[PDB]
Amino acid sequence: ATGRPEWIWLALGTALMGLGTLYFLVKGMGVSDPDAKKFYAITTLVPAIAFTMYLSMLLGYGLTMVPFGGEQNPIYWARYADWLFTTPLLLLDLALLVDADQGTILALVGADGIMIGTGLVGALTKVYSYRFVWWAISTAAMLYILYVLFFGFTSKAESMRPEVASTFKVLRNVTVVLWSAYPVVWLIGSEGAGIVPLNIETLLFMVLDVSAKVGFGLILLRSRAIFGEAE
Ligand SMILES: CCCCCCCC/C=C/CCCCCCCC(=O)OC[C@H](O)CO
Ligand SMILES: CCCCCCCC/C=C\CCCCCCCC(=O)OC[C@H](O)CO
Ligand SMILES: CCCCCCCC/C=C\CCCCCCCC(=O)OC[C@H](O)CO
Ligand SMILES: CCCCCCCC/C=C\CCCCCCCC(=O)OC[C@H](O)CO
Ligand SMILES: CCCCCCCC/C=C\CCCCCCCC(=O)OC[C@H](O)CO
Ligand SMILES: *C/C=C(C)/C=C/C=C(C)/C=C/C1=C(C)CCCC1(C)C
Repeated sequence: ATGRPEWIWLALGTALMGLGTLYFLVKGMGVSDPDAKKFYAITTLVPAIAFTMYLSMLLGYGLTMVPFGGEQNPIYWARYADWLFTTPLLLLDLALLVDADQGTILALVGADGIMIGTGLVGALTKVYSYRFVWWAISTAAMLYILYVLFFGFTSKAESMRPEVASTFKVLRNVTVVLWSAYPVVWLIGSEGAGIVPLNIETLLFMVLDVSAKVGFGLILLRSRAIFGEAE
């Protein structure tokens, strides 16, 4: 375990996702409003899944070796198992906040599945040049998601309760900045061109993951937007 220099960031990531899960679980105890219950359930599940997949990486289960470029390269495949389930949940929190129509939700979740699934194929591909073909397809799926969040969701939020509009705008901006960083880290890190070493890459994804999951949830669950309007 300690024989891998990145273990300290995996240990810190496990601890922070675990503590985040417990805080949201205790906070949501006794919430009775049905609309608020939905946001607490979605938002508490996100760090609980990431906790399990950080632990699997720390203990060494979620790592495999992929030959390319005449080397055996360590690839943490557990990240994609986490993101397959947690990235659609985070998009569902945003879509429920703006009362998105069912067709737009399906479009978003399906494009997200394509983004993560092609990321995994690129991560496990043994022909070096083809890894970047899958990266480009996955990045095109991400750009579709960001387009909808700006030119679909913003338009509808603006016609809703003012607290819904202001909380959506903030969460939208957090999401666009943080999600856009992931394809860059992958391209310069050990899965791509190999310029940044694996221990620094693991630090960068841990800062991004905690911010995009526990930071995002702290903003959302402190807002009055998740409660129905009631006397
Ligand atoms: C909100 C409060 C928390 C704030 C925390 C945010 C920091 C995020 C981490 C960033 C990158 C820093 C990576 C550390 C730099 C190591 C690079 C290096 O030193 O490599 C040298 C090499 O030996 C010769 O080139
Ligand atoms: C050190 C601590 C480690 C971290 C803990 C280990 C995580 C794995 C265990 C359990 C799943 C617990 C339940 C996860 C689902 C929570 C959903 C929820 O909060 O629902 C609220 C809603 O209001 C209800 O109707
Ligand atoms: C609303 C939807 C909520 C969805 C909640 C789902 C949470 C699932 C969490 C965790 C375990 C993931 C386990 C992944 C198992 C992969 C095992 C495997 O195939 O390993 C192959 C081989 O043995 C070695 O490489
Ligand atoms: C493996 C990747 C896929 C599984 C990962 C799990 C992610 C979340 C699940 C589903 C999105 C499907 C559409 C769900 C949108 C329904 C929300 C809605 O429109 O409202 C309906 C409600 O009945 C009004 O009262
Ligand atoms: C809209 C927000 C999301 C946008 C996300 C898409 C961004 C794509 C950016 C850049 C490609 C730059 C490629 C630079 C890679 C060259 C690396 C190389 O081979 O150089 C060797 C190294 O520099 C010797 O030390
Ligand atoms: C909880 C973790 C989050 C919000 C992770 C988000 C991950 C992405 C937006 C990843 C995107 C990628 C690409 C667009 C292309 C290359 C590979 C990926 C999967 C890193």
